[PDB]
Amino acid sequence: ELVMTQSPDSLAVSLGERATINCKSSQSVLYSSNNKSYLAWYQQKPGQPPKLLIYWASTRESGVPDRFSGSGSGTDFTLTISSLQAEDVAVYYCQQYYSAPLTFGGGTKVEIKRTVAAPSVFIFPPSDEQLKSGTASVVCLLNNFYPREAKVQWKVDNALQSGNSQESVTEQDSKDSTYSLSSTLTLSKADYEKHKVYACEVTHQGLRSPVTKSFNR
Amino acid sequence: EVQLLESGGGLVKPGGSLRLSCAASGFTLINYRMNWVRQAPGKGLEWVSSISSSSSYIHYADSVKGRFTISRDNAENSLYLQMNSLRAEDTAVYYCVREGPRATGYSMADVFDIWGQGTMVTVSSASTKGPSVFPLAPSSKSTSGGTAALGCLVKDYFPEPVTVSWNSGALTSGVHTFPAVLQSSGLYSLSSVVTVPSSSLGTQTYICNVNHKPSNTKVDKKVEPK
Repeated sequence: ELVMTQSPDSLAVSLGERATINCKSSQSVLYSSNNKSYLAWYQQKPGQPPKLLIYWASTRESGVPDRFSGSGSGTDFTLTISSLQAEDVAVYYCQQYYSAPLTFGGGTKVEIKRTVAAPSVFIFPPSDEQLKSGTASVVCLLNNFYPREAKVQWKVDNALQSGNSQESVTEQDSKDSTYSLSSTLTLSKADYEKHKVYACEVTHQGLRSPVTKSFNR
Repeated sequence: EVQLLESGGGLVKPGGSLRLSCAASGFTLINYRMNWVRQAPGKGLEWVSSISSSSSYIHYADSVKGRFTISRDNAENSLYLQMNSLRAEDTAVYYCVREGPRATGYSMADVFDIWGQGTMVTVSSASTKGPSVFPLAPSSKSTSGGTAALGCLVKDYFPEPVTVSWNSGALTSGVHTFPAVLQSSGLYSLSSVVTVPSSSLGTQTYICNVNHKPSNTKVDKKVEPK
């Protein structure tokens, strides 16, 4: 079974700069006669099927912008995107279609390198609809920041919380290259009413110092 | 115009079975070798099975052998995967895919050049649970400068996926729908937010459309200001 090994696992490149990804197969995929290498590259964007970019190592699919190009032969290949665009952020997969079973590399994640950007912070108290059923979710939103890493800390009545929250981060935005983050504090209606001041404290390299959004109830 | 419309999938118990199907439009199945490829939540791509035009040459990945039957109906321009004796490890998104035109019967292969939207398959002992959809009301505390944030909390559902649209597809700009997170209950929760002009809050109606196929939950929550 051919094993496809991509490198690096992850790559971050400034807009318009050059992104190169590597594919190394355990055996040669160069077919004597036709002398073609049976290797392809695919692009996968969050929540979509892979899209074909390159076949036979170096031929662009119909409609694929010429900034995309593949090189190599036999065992070593590279995909290069000469000038990276915001919308080129995706996971890139090489695949050998030389011998069965057909196999894929583990994928390389291509992100953009932007300048640091501060998050907009919003807080949402629980709905009446949800309180009517004994649960209280408080949602904190960090909108359009960079880099990805941000620290969200909930303080109920100044009491630093833990074990009662989940967060989630979007994939890099395909226009402004930022991230957004959603953190949810969950309490039983009971615990929610035994306190007044709900607070979200955000820490992030775009902020001169931690920022706090809160409310009372 | 040239595409593969997939149906089937969903929740199934271990040991249970499920049938996927794919309909091609914009081209004729007869000419191409057809495959199924799967991708498990968070991981890479795994070829599952292939079927030559005449059904004379059929192959399966090792992990699947004995349990999966691929079949093809050129007249109906359709492709099928019958999955039996399903296991936790078969949980994934399944895509039907067309192999490029240089692929014939038992020849050298071609590239996977056309992919369906994919169908999620979840093999689990747990019964399905539909989400509760709660509003995230825009307020002075979800407002910055001229723009306000509103959204929906889609809470406690199983399994994935849940789809969220805003105003029946009309509203797409500013929309951030977050990846589900697993709670302690072992259920999923997910939230979708949009940012819109504060000015419009009083006049523009904002609705999120939540669909959870597995539990037959179609919810349309209207989100109200202050």
